[PDB]
Amino acid sequence: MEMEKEFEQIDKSGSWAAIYQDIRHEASDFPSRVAKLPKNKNRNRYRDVSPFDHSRIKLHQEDNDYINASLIKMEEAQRSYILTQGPLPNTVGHFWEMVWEQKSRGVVMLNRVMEKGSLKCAQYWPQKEEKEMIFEDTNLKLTLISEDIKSYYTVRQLELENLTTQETREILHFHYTTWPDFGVPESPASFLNFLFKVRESGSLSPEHGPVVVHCSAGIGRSGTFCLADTCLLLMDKRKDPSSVDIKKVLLEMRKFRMGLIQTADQLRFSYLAVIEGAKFIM
Ligand SMILES: OCc1ccccc1N1CCOCC1
Repeated sequence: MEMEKEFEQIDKSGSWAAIYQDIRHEASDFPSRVAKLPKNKNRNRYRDVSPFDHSRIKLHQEDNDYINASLIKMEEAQRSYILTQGPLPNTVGHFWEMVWEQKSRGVVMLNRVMEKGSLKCAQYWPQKEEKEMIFEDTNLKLTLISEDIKSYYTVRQLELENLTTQETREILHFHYTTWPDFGVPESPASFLNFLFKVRESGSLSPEHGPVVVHCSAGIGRSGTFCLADTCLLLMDKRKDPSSVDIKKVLLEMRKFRMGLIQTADQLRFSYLAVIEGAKFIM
């Protein structure tokens, strides 16, 4: 079926939970043996969210190459994304090592450091120009260059330096600051505006390594971001945009990381975002 009218048909029939459970039943199951090794317990935020072995990002290190991060490679859309958990106190250096090694231009953050009164990820970037951060375990230096605070999101320019080679690179930090503590946003308008700002920066384009996207677990809000982006790109590329099947695209992405889209409300919000976004594109 088309999307907008499939949408109204699920709303009128109140069957979002049944649609979402079908997705969960059909989703791929692949091994994640490296994630579950005992030496990696303090590298995982949640015991039930792990990268598959076949798609995990490897750190360029001979001691321990593990990080909770996955490469989502979308062949028809010609887009790639790295989805990862919010960094932990003992993985902030690994996180920036990955950004460096994978040649990423942008980092997309969809959570606040504290939500619901608890810590959802480490404070992994510097908050003042004159107070830079040094990650001694991976030999990197990170400096805040500039910050632009808007009503729904903040954009930061950061300098990452590889202290072994003295090479430097500019990294863009795109921080969506207004996702509610509970539920999903009422309107997708600010989320779409944010997606378009990431696109306009070049961070999603083939001349750079894949964008790094995270929330707390790296599957819920993060899944919504890449699902909406890929669906809108396919609607631009194809002769028949009504052929784009958002449930099929989501199942394709779940071949590369488990659990993408965590609730039926996130599934409905993804439909809403793609539907509204397709009208603005034209
Ligand atoms: O002072 C912050 C800092 C500087 C350099 C390297 C690591 C850190 N931490 C680690 C713990 O999590 C917060 C960042």
